[PDB]
Formats: sequence, C-alpha cells, structure tokens
Amino acid sequence: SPRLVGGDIPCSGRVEVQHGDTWGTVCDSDFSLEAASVLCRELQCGTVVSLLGGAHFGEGSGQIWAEEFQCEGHESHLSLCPVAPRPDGTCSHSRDVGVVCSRYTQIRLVNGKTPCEGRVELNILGSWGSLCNSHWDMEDAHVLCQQLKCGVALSIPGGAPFGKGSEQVWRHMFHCTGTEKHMGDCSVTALGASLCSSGQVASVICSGNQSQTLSPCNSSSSDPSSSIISEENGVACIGSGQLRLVDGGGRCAGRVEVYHEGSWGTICDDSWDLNDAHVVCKQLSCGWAINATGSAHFGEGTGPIWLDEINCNGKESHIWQCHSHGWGRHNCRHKEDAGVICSEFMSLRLISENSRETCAGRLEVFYNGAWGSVGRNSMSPATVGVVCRQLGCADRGDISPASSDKTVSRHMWVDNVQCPKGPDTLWQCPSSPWKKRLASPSEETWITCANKIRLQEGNTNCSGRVEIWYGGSWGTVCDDSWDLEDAQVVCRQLGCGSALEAGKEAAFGQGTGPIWLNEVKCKGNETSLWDCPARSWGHSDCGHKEDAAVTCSTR
Ligand SMILES: *[C@@H]1O[C@H](CO[C@@H]2O[C@@H](C)[C@@H](O)[C@@H](O)[C@@H]2O)[C@@H](O[C@@H]2O[C@H](CO)[C@@H](O[C@]3(O)O[C@H](CO[C@H]4O[C@H](CO)[C@@H](O)[C@H](O)[C@@H]4O)[C@@H](O)[C@H](O[C@H]4O[C@H](CO)[C@@H](O)[C@H](O)[C@@H]4O)[C@@H]3O)[C@H](O)[C@H]2NC(C)=O)[C@H](O)[C@H]1NC(C)=O
Ligand SMILES: *[C@@H]1O[C@H](CO)[C@@H](O[C@@H]2O[C@H](CO)[C@@H](O)[C@H](O)[C@H]2NC(C)=O)[C@H](O)[C@H]1NC(C)=O
Ligand SMILES: *[C@@H]1O[C@H](CO)[C@@H](O[C@@H]2O[C@H](CO)[C@@H](O)[C@H](O)[C@H]2NC(C)=O)[C@H](O)[C@H]1NC(C)=O
Ligand SMILES: *[C@@H]1O[C@H](CO)[C@@H](O)[C@H](O)[C@H]1NC(C)=O
Ligand SMILES: *[C@@H]1O[C@H](CO)[C@@H](O)[C@H](O)[C@H]1NC(C)=O
Repeated sequence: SPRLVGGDIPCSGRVEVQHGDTWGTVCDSDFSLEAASVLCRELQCGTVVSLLGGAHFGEGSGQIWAEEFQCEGHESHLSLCPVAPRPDGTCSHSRDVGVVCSRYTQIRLVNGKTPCEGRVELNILGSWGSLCNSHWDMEDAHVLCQQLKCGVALSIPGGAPFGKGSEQVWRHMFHCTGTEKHMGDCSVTALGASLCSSGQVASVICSGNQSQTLSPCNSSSSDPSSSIISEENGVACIGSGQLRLVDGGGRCAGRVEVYHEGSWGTICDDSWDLNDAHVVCKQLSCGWAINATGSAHFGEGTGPIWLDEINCNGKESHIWQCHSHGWGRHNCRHKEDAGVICSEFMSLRLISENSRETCAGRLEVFYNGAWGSVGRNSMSPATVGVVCRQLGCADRGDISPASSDKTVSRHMWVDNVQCPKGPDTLWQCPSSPWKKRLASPSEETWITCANKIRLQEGNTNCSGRVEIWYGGSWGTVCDDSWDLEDAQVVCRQLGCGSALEAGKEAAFGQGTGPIWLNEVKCKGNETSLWDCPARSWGHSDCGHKEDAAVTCSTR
C-alpha cells in the first residue's frame, strides 16, 4: 500500500500513503523509525537504514496527512498500525519524510536463456559491472536465485560461459551464509578488496522455479554438518551456520559461539591456540587468525560450555572436524570463554594527538592485525559523512587542508575511497586494494565531523534550541522534566562553559523533524546526553511547541 518515490537507489525515496484514490505525503514529525520499519518490511525492502526529513528526495505535491503512525514496529502492514490525527500542523512539503531501506542492491544475471542464468552484474555508482569469480561462492548463488525467484542454485561456472561482458569488474565480496532471501541481507565488503584477473568473472546457473528454494535447516541434535546442504524431515535444506562471533564489534572478531542441542554455547580456552582460531576464521570466510583469545576477553557467554580442549592442526575446514573432548560436561567456567580476531576484521578510529576533541582527528583503519592511515585521495564529502556516521557523530564533516610535510612517517592502509548511496559503513565502499606502505601527512586525512548535538538559532553556538542527530535525521528534545542538570550535560558535551538556562516552550523557535527524546532526567555529571535517563528514540506525546533549549556561557 505505501510507496517510496524519488529515490536514486531501490528501496529509497519519499514516503507516500494512499487513502481512497488520493496519495499523500507524511510530515517528518509524524513518522517514526517503527513506522519506517513496518513500511520497509511491507514493501519487501528489508530494514531501515535512515529516516530522512527535510524533503531530501524533493518536495511532494498535494495532500499531506495529519495522522501520526503509532506503529509498535512488528506490524505486517502500515494499515494495521494505530493512527492518531495530531493537531493541524505547520508542515509543508519541505518537511516530507523519506526512508532508506537496506535492500538497495541492484544485481542481475545477463545473457542466459532466462533471468535464471547468466553472468552476475552489480550496479554501483551508476554503473553496471561484473563480479570476480574468486569473490563469489555457492552460498551467494543460492541467495541470488531465491531473490530472482528462480529456484535453487546449480552451478557457479568459472570459465565465463555467458560471456565476460564488455565492462568493469566490481571487487565486492558477498559473504552470504546461504539462508538469506535477498542479496541486500547478506554481509558484504568492498573496502580494500583485491582486483582479480581480467575476465575471471562470476556466473550463476539456477534451476528455475521447477525446483522450489530450500529452507534453512533447523536441527542441532547431531554433530554439525560441514556441507552447505543437509537432510532434514525427508527434504534438503541449507545449513544455517552454527558458529558465530559475538561482542567483537564486527563480523571477523569476537567470542566463538556454537549452536548445539537447541542452544548457543561457548568454547573453553584450555588448549585454545592459533591453529584452532585459523580453522574458525577459515570457516567464517574471515581470512586467517591473528589472535586466539582466552580469559573471556570479549565477555562471558550465556548458555552451556559445549566444546573444550580443541586441538586442530589447522588442516580442517570446519571446527567440527577437529579433535576435542566432545559435547558438554567440562571442568571450566565462563571466565575462560574463547574468542578470535581474524585478518579480515576491520575497525575505524579518529586519533587526536593532544585529545580534547571527540569528533575530530586523523582517520585510521584497523586491518590484518594493524592500524594504518586512510589516504585522502578522491575523498568526497559524502564519504566523510559515512565515516562520521560510523564513528558515532552526525553524518557530515570536513577534511582539513593537506600538510606541507612530504616526508613519510606512518603506515597507510587504503586510499581512493568512493562511497555509493546507501551504505552507512565504510566497508561497503569501493577503494584501491589494501596496500600497507609508509606515508607522509601530505597523503593522510584529518576529519572534523559535525557533532551529534548542536544548539540552533541563538546568538552563539553555545545558545539556542537543542537538536540531536539520530538514525538519519536531526531532531529535537521535549521540555517535560527538562531542567538545569540536563543543560549542564549539554554544555559539557558541546565544550561550552557554565549552563545559564534550560529553556522551555520553543524559546528560540520550534524545530522540525521528530522529537527524539523526552523525560530527560540527567544526574548532571554526564559527559553526554546519551548517558542520561530518558524515554529514548521517538516515543513522546510532545509537539514542537514544547521544544527544549539550553543557554551556556562561551569558554
Ligand atoms: C516461474 O517463472 C516464470 C517466469 O517468471 C518471470 O520471471 C522471473 C525471473 C520472475 O521475475 C517472475 O516474477 C516473472 O513473472 C513464471 O511465469 C510467469 O508467470 C506469471 C504468473 O502466472 C505470468 O503472469 C500471468 O499468469 O499471465 C497470465 C496471462 O498469460 C498470457 O500472457 C502472458 C504475457 O503477459 C504469456 O506469457 C502467457 O503465455 C499468456 O499468453 C494472466 O492470466 C495472469 O494474470 C491473472 O492472475 C494475476 C494473479 O497472478 C492477476 O493479478 C490478474 O488480474 C489476472 O487475473 C498473470 O499475469 C507471467 O506471464 C509469466 N511470465 C513468463 C515470462 O512466462 C512462472 O509463474 C513461475 N512459476 C512459479 C511456480 O512461480
Ligand atoms: C593479538 O596479537 C598481537 C600480536 O601478538 C598482540 O600484539 C602485541 O601485544 C603484546 C602485549 O600486549 C606486545 O608486547 C607486542 O609488542 C604486540 N605485538 C604486535 C605485533 O602488535 C595483541 O596484544 C593481541 N591482542 C589480544 C587481545 O590478544
Ligand atoms: C556520575 O555519577 C554517578 C553517580 O550516581 C556515577 O555512577 C556510578 O556508576 C557505577 C557503574 O559502574 C556504579 O557502580 C557506581 O556505584 C555509581 N556511583 C558512584 C557514586 O560512583 C557515574 O559513573 C558518574 N559519571 C561520570 C561521567 O562522572
Ligand atoms: C525451519 O524453520 C523455518 C522457520 O520456522 C521454516 O520456515 C522452515 O520451513 C523450516 N525448515 C525445515 C527443513 O524444517
Ligand atoms: C563555536 O564557534 C567557535 C568559533 O571559532 C568555535 O571555535 C567553537 O568550536 C564552536 N563551538 C561549538 C560548540 O560549536
């Protein structure tokens, strides 16, 4: 029923809702993340990446609905959601709301008899291109054939039987587990990804829909299977990967957890060494191990301790092939849970030399066990916004002028980062391949991100209406329980001096967008308003007439 209009990528655009024959738009104060998540699910577009206010995909025409959608979040249709007519707002079409959903992938098969076979093409940065044969597996093929409604995947032939194509190769590495129902639901990396030999391109043959798509396997009674395909209730089924890493801050690090007898469980760190970790990292397509961690380094598990005294020599393609003590009944506690850090683990930081700054510094990436600088070549404002969103700031920032210093000191990891529309992390952005080399500050990137809190419409930047950035868009704070202790937190976070006032009742003017917080009840010693007790993320009965303000002293 709902439609997205005016987007550049699929599953994006301005939100439009029909009643009767009349389409209308929704004001950016009326449409929550929960309502956005119901729309993305209903439209088969995955999950919500961004809620965007301010007529980002252009202003609409005609009707604007006066209704708020009070979705719980798990409704199947937007029509099932409770609707509250709010008082008749000052919303024009310059505040029509918009949504980026997660299934923005543009992928197809070209030059076979049907769309059920051919060379894989991916559209990135307005341009169709191939994928590398070495970057594409059978798990990826099963997901794509289900997406194209073409049954199951038969083959991934390497010798280009449908033509190499007259075009570019994207170096993207999909890491589908095999149980996903759209390529947009799979984890994917493009950052630093290696080139492949010319014309070594990926191809898929699907079965067609004369076979139905396999369901995921649901059983953990037996020893886990090392094949993609298992047998369950007289039907073939895709093995859901019964190994995960948790609490590592990424796909290729964290505590090793294993699914058996209906429960996720941990591994004891006795005899847990690098060879064991290598097998884990191989099985997850995470490269090689750089660390086998013990001593509950990423935290302690909730569930049984299934495996102990695992002694892989490193041959094995799965941890289930390794010699252990078998399932359950071991003489150790969760203070010794095992984990890994693998060579494909990626992390991101800004480093200030003398500190004081929170959203500013030299951009650095962690890869293959090492930190290194990100080069500044080709780097657009939109790429800096993705960086700044990923580091926990607002989605905008500025690159400092290049240093005159042409003499090499630090290691660089990657350069030529060029983010497309849609990802909110740097890892799905194409670049040059990883190359550890020495580099001068001439080549390095210093970033000043916009903070996720600001004061608008006063005589300094330390005085005005409180606005907070969350989930895509700037929004406001309601003034119920908003006191001087809240203002002392806002002033401290901005790096202003003493709080003078906690203003109420839209004293510097009403804002736009959603109202992200109400019932903010700070102790008063917090370093950020995100540490404060509040009714978080858009559940409020307020309007923009009740917007909160802070006035602080400079310096
Ligand atoms: C297996 O795949 C094929 C191919 O499907 C298409 O390609 C894949 C890659 C996907 O993208 C998929 O979404 C595509 O559709 C499926 O064949 C298609 O099947 C659909 C559904 O049955 C057909 O639509 C119609 O059935 O067409 C009927 C009219 O058929 C005449 O006209 C067609 C051209 O328009 C001719 O191809 C056909 O030979 C006839 O001469 C029409 O009666 C149907 O409409 C009625 O029912 C719908 C609800 O389903 C209702 O909304 C309407 O009001 C109406 O009452 C319907 O339009 C496709 O024409 C057909 N495409 C091709 C290329 O053959 C196949 O269904 C699928 N099998 C399974 C098990 O899923
Ligand atoms: C993961 O492995 C690396 C490599 O051994 C560890 O880095 C070293 O840490 C020790 C002690 O902290 C230092 O003496 C070495 O100089 C470091 N070497 C290198 C090459 O970086 C790292 O500490 C390990 N991390 C975890 C969590 O186990
Ligand atoms: C602000 O003050 C509160 C006091 O209520 C500090 O809260 C403590 O948090 C830890 C969490 O590990 C508790 O174990 C302590 O018992 C709490 N109270 C005290 C008195 O320490 C809070 O950490 C303070 N924050 C800042 C940034 O100063
Ligand atoms: C496993 O469970 C899922 C979700 O309940 C279901 O859709 C699927 O058909 C099941 N598959 C098998 C082989 O039992
Ligand atoms: C406000 O403006 C001054 C002018 O240079 C700037 O230095 C300062 O960092 C700004 N403060 C905030 C909280 O934006």
